Amino acid sequence: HVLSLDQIRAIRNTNEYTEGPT
Amino acid sequence: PGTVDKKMVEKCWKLMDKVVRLCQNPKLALKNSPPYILDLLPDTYQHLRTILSRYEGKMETLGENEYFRVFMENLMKKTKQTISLFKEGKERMYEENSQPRRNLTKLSLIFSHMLAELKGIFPSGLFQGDTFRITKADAAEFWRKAFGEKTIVPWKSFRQALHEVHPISSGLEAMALKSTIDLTCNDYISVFEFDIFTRLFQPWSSLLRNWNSLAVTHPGYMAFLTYDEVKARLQKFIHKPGSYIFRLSCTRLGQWAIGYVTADGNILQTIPHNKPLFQALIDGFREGFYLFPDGRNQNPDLT
Ligand SMILES: [Cl-]
Ligand SMILES: [Cl-]
Ligand code: NA
Repeated sequence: HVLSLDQIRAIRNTNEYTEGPT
Repeated sequence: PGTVDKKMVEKCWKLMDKVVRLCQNPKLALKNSPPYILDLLPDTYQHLRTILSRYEGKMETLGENEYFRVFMENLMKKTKQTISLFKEGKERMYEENSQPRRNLTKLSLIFSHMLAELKGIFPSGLFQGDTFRITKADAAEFWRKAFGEKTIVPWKSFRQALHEVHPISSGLEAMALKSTIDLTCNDYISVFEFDIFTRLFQPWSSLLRNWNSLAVTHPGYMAFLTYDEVKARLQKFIHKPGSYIFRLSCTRLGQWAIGYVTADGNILQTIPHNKPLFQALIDGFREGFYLFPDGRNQNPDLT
């Protein structure tokens, strides 16, 4: 089953930003 | 751009619904990493629902707003472009590294920038573009002197106003500047786009020199690249620790993201805090982390 525009609720995964090396 | 009426929004929602349906094809293997079109278009739909609900009985007012007319025209144009991309790309849509798939990634980034802009101008669904607070004081003074309380200006007008304070050296430099600042790819400059650019390339006092050093001539700079594309691009340098590239963060607009290969064989990405990009790159070179921009043996000297 394919979801419609108004059925989807965002997952909102985040990419991994890590601490600076310096 | 035409007046926005309910009927125009309805048409735009139908086009977005077609894109969301195309992008649920399992052959695509779309990752959920920002920018993710299956998050962005539903979020854009919800924010437009919110705006429309706040302007119940004030639709003539909303439909005449200049920013909103430009935004809706561009959203319709970009969604039709995405539908056409699938139609013309056919089976090439399903090959990682095909040109049609790179185009879809770039469109995902544009949809992300468009949503961020819409939320910046219509926070809570009400138009607040005229009251938008520009982050860098010297940049704010420029915008208000040249454009007052305007939210959006055509690129040609922006180019003229900027050149009076910060001369642009050439036609080709102007086109590179447009490519950098016009994140929604609509031939207008919003106060939101202006805020992003002047945060990225601060200080204002040397704005275009900063941009020339960090983007125009720097081999490490990657325009319109996502987190996952940075990781993919650095893979070939996994045995060359110190290789690095950098780009606009997509989820923290106005901030930089630096990707780099460590001596342990990790490909990491970091957003510098409490130091400008110039200093992050200088310190990172001195300390052995940011040595080989896009894997090249020579690194620009930013000191
Ligand atoms: Cl301001
Ligand atoms: Cl500044
Ligand atoms: Na723009």
